[PDB]
Amino acid sequence: QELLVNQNPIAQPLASRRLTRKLYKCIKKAVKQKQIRRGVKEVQKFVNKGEKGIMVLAGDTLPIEVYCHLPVMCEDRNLPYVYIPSKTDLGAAAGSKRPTCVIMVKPHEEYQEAYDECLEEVQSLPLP
Amino acid sequence: QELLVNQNPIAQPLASRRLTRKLYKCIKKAVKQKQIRRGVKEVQKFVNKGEKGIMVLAGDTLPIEVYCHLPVMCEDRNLPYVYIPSKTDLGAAAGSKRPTCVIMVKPHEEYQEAYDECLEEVQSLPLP
Amino acid sequence: DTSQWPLLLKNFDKLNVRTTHYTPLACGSNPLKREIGDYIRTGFINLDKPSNPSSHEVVAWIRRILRVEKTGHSGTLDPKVTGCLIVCIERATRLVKSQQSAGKEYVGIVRLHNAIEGGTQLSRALETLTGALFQRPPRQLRVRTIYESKMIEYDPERRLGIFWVSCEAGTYIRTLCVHLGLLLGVGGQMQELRRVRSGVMSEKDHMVTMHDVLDAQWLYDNHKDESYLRRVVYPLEKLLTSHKRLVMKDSAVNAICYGAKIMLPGVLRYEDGIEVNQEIVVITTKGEAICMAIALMTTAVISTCDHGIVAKIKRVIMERDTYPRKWGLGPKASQKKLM
Amino acid sequence: FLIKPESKVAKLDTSQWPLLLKNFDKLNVRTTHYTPLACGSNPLKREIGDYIRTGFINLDKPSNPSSHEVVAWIRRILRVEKTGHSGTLDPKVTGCLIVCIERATRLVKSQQSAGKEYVGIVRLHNAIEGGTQLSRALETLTGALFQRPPLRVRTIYESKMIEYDPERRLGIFWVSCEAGTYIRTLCVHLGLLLGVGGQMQELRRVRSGVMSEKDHMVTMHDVLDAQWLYDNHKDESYLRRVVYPLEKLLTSHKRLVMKDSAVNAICYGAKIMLPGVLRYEDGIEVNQEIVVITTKGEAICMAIALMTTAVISTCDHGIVAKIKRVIMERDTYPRKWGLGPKASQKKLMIKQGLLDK
Amino acid sequence: PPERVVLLGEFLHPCEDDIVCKCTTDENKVPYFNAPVYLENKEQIGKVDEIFGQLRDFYFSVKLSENMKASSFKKLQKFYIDPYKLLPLQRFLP
Amino acid sequence: VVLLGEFLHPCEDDIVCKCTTDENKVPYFNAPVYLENKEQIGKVDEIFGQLRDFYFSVKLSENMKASSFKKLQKFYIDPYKLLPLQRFL
Amino acid sequence: SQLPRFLSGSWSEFSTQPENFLKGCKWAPDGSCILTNSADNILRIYNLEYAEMVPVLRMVEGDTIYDYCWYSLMSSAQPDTSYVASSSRENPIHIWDAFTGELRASFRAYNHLDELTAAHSLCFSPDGSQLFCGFNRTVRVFSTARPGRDCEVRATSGIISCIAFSPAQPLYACGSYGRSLGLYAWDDGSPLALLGGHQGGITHLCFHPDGNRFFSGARKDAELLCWDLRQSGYPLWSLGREVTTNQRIYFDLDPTGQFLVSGSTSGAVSVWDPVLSFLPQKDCTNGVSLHPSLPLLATASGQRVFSTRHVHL
Amino acid sequence: MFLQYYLNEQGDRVYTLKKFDPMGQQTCSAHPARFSPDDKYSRHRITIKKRFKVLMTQQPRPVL
Amino acid sequence: MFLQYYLNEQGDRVYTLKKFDPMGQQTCSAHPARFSPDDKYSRHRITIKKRFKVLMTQQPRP
RNA sequence: CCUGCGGCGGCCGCAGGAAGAGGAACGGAGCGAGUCCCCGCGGCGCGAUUCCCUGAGCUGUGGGACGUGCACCCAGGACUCGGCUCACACAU
Repeated sequence: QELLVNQNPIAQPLASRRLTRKLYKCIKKAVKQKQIRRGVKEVQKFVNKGEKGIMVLAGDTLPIEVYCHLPVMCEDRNLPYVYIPSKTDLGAAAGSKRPTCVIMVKPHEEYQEAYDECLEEVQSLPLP
Repeated sequence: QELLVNQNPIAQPLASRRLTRKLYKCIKKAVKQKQIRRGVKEVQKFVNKGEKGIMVLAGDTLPIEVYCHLPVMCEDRNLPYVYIPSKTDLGAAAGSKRPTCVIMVKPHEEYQEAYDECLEEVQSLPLP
Repeated sequence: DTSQWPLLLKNFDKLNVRTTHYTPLACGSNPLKREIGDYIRTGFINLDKPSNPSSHEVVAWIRRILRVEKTGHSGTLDPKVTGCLIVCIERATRLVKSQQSAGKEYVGIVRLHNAIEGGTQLSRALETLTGALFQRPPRQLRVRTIYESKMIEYDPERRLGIFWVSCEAGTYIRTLCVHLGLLLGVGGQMQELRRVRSGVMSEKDHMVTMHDVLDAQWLYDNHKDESYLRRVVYPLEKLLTSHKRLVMKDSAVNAICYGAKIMLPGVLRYEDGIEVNQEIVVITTKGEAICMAIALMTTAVISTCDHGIVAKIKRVIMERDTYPRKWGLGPKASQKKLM
Repeated sequence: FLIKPESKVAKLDTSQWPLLLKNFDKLNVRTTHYTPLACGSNPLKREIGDYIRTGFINLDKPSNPSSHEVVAWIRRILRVEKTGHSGTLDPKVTGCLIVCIERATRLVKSQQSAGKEYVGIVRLHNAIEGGTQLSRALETLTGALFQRPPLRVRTIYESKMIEYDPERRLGIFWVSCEAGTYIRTLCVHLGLLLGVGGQMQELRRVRSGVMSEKDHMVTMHDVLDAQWLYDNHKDESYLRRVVYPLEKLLTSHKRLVMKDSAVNAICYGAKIMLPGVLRYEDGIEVNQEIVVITTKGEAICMAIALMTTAVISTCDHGIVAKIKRVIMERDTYPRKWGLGPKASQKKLMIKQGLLDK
Repeated sequence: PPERVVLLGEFLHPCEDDIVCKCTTDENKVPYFNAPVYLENKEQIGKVDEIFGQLRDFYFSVKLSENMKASSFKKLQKFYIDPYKLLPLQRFLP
Repeated sequence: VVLLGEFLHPCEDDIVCKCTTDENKVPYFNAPVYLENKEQIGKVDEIFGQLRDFYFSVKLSENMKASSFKKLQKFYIDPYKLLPLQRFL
Repeated sequence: SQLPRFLSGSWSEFSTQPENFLKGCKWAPDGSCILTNSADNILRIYNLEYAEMVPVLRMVEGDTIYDYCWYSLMSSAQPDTSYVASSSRENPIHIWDAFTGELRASFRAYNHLDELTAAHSLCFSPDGSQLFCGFNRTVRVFSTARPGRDCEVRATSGIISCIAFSPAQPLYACGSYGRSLGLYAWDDGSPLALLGGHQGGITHLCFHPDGNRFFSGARKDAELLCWDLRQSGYPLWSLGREVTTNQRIYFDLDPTGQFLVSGSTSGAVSVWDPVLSFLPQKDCTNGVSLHPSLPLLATASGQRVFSTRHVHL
Repeated sequence: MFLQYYLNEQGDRVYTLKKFDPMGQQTCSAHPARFSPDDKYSRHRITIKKRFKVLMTQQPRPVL
Repeated sequence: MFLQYYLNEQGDRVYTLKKFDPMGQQTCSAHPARFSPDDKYSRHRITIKKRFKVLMTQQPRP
């Protein structure tokens, strides 16, 4: 995994060699606007009452007790989710240098296409 | 051979490759008239009282306890009998779509020549 | 080579020893080599119930094939359910109450009335139902546990679903399928059913169907043979192999079968991990069960003391007078009568 | 098959029985003639009711709040009556904390004064020659020293430092110290002796007496999850892996095994009469602390040793020990002191004066 | 009508001509069977028929009186019960 | 006045001295340290090190002699401000 | 009737299946659209001159469909009368909404042991307030408002397979696979007559806008019987057909009651008052339906094999 | 009846709703055969079953 | 917080301040997760933990 | 005098208790009766024109009509007895 062997034991399903790069670029073109969510404190309160979006999770956070309650929060309203390998790079793609564990992209302002593209492809990934 | 390797362990003697065909045609030319017996309920009760007929059996029925009593019923009165490969096809040759397990052909109305042909040939098949 | 000896006498070598002297008797035999007159008077069968008839009927037929007088069963299946049913003949009837209350397993099929999204809407509505539930019985409302679940296969063209439920004795699976529908927003019913476990006995091993309970008896009657019948009936000492073992030695055995509480001078070997107020099985030196009784001393007390009560009998198995009365005749209790 | 009579002697081998009743057969024996009763379980296999009445969590410490808070939380979750802890930790450090639940409380005092271990980070203002200096001069503080809270005396048995990084000027240390010690003030002196000026950045407590971290250390979410699990599924499986029984802390002492009738007296105020003694562990000396236990394996109390072993093999009557701290409830077993050979004589208004205590 | 009423729970999906509800009453009182359910302002809409789900947060469902529909009701509304007709959680536990 | 302790080094604002009395006796908090010349050059903030021979730093009273002293020179204090080491053990 | 012009055909949606056939066709009671059922258990609705016809609505159903029916009134004057009722093998009675095509109501029927039983033959009342459906030995009578589990059972022969009402008087009739016709009162539930008849099992009934005449078919009986009610006698006449399978072969009248039409299992199409044949095509012709306003007709096709859709003039 | 099964490598029942296996052999019903308490054909069953060595008796003995 | 660690051959904690191991795996934080006295997500944690056999019940006993 | 609990190293208040460490059959079993718990729109075979049926109505490894006989609806646990029977047992 281009030098990536430090995974959690709860990190299924993973992303493709490129499925992630696609998401990285989508996150980038979402950052240009105020159309994203950062940190557990904010995803947790947004996705409670309405707030439809799409969530990416880091794949090497320890201890796992920091965000174990998220996948089931997803299942209870039927959203999608997916794990990416590193948090060093998710922190970067967001526009900071301190890494993070969870991010949420939402339906865009205008173009919607790559967003709609990665939405409907992530919904058919092998059952965890 | 011929994609039928799902046989009971009690399926001797068999009908080869052309024998089956000949009996199939005899069955249909018997179906044209009221000269057949279908179903265990009917074969079992017909062959206790005379009825000098001929019996063919399906060769992939499970569980075997449904028709194990017939071969011995045959020996005790000296009739002949024989197993054909599939039951989907015996049900077809009768003129239905739902399969059956046991069929009894009898002496014909118009005194068919063929009815006497395979009667006299199946009576020399290697002892089971 | 102690792993291979039969029921209730296997892996015996791993027990704590309290003495190693006594004088063997004549009476009794193993339960395996026990005679046919009574090897059938103390036995059970692991039946695979057929479809159409009731369950007070199947036992009624076994009570007229094998000529006996009493029978009992582990649970109760409604007509048109199949699967494991355990029946007991004569003597074994006295172990009915601890089989009527054990762990069960089923396998079912449910029909959803309207359509849903996919396989996952059902997997989750199943996950939701686990732990104590309420269930009104088809009388008052009551509570019953559920230990697990699963979703095996859904078919969308007909809307059929298959599942596997581990549960507690007394639940209902006809009512579970109403609920699994009523929250998914569409509706439901139960189509088929099949028990696959009762107590210790699975459907994986030692299972037979009524066409042997009627055939072995025929064979024995007509040709005086038993090798086909002692494959269909099994002895009591096979369905107790998870309780805790205590070995009493000879001349004590008839005492207990008359009713006298167990006493520490007679004990010969005891099993590690005994606790106060818990059922144990007291066995002879050959493997026969004498009774089920309630311990009164931990397994460490027993390693200190010299005398006194070590159980009180809950219910006794053996036939009153099988062994001979050898009691009142020892270093003490003989010297009490000298008074 | 049958099992044969033989003639040779019989034996036990009890080198894996849980807690106290382990290697039980190696205690010297005195008598074996008595009557045992049917009250009071093994220490592990109690019902879940009274398994938590006497028990202790080896909690790991979160990072922001203060010890008193932690403890009140746990006491609210499990629905108990009162709790106390092993020794106060400050709101910015983490480590071991041995929370005793409602009857283990009776031996908190013996916990609070017990040797401890620490690991931490020192931050230096100005630079140094290098880590080989801090290495040499943390050896200078070994033994008995002064301190006052940031003028009491403390002592320190052993300490080492691990590794240093000159660029950010931070260092690591592990240390083993007495009870009550102020670790914060150790850094100040470290700086002053260094000649730069130190300060405390990070601190974590490794070991709190006998319970270390390598042992079964449990975090704080667990004590809520397990309670909920037992609450909704009727499963007690989880509740047992967190709470242990108090008899697990009392296990490097020496043992004295008593008779089932001379137990409900000691739980009121009475001495350790010589008659009521069944076995005793060789290796006792005078004026020590020992523990007295039942045949089953429950614990009665801890006490002071008067007679050595050599004396206690050979006697007529004596007095064996006197109480220090009592653990058990009062009326667990029934009370049976009014009876017996001598006491019957003495009550019948009869007195030779064979001897008095 | 009853004297007063208390909060029983919120609304969710309907199901074959009947409505499913989540129960959010104080403590965990569980209702009688065939007990009238009232609206907010003392109006009657039906009865209780089935009770299911886990022991703490259990659901229930209503059988409507004539004149009602599964379309009249909106998301997470609130229905109210006569407070005499509740039963303590305790008589259920051992 | 009697010999209290001898200079070792200056750590930022304050120096460090090694208690070198005749008998191991410890001072009080905030005692004004003298030279042989009767005038207070500081007082004593704290002590540390083993119970047998201990170090103690002196704070300076006035801006005076931030860097005047040699790295083992002698200082003094009145004989009222001591106390027996026995009381601590 | 002079060899009706061939104006249209579907023969395009039934193509993706290995084997497939139709099971009738029915005009709305006004003229708007036509209702079709086929062997993949899917209902389709068509709307009223050279290209292939495509439907506006599809309904998926599940296993197998024993019946269907247009709501009693269905006047498109007002919206909430666009119903179509349906029955299946395990499922309950459904009521679909004929504009958007999403479910509106259900009407389940329960045993004497609380399991569910499906229905074989449903039919609405004249005033359209009730719904009658027929079971193994009985009929169950739901009301149209207040749906759910609430019957009003009436007892009795064999499976009831088709119901139909009288135009002008209180009365109804029930046919069964027990080869008998029951005539009962509309409100009470007394058998007012019980008449013999065919050789096979009954599969359709139909009334005449007079209120006197009465017509009925059968499953393998190669004939079609006429009756009368002013005279409680037995068949007055008899006609000829051909039927060599176990399926419904529909037939109908026209609004004023002058002409009758039948179907058959060779392909040809009877006409009577005896008139004309007019072959539709070459396969079996089941299901034949006449428009209530203008002269028009519709015929379906299909049979088991051990496939079109036409409109004529 | 709809329930079907087929054996695994380990020799335990795998339940399914289909008509063939992954490889393509058939699947047999789950439920057992019918039974009546007065049959008369007990002799016939034994000697046929004997002839091919699949009666209860000629199979290997269990491990009790 | 700065403290990091990684486990040794006999499964005991080796503390350090770096960010990789002397072979190249990452290092885990020392301190535990934060806690609040009213959580409400206890069912979510157990449901997940069960599914991957990571719960404490399903590991071998000491 | 000793222990336990509490209040502010020690003092104060309240409560429990007077400690010689007993007993190698005291208190059972198997049955019977009574009160509670548990909890006949069916099932099997025969005769009748091959008794009809490959439905679109599940089903021929069966469905149904007409005459026909046959078998089943227990067994367990708790409490009480103002019952019967056998014992009253420290295991050489």
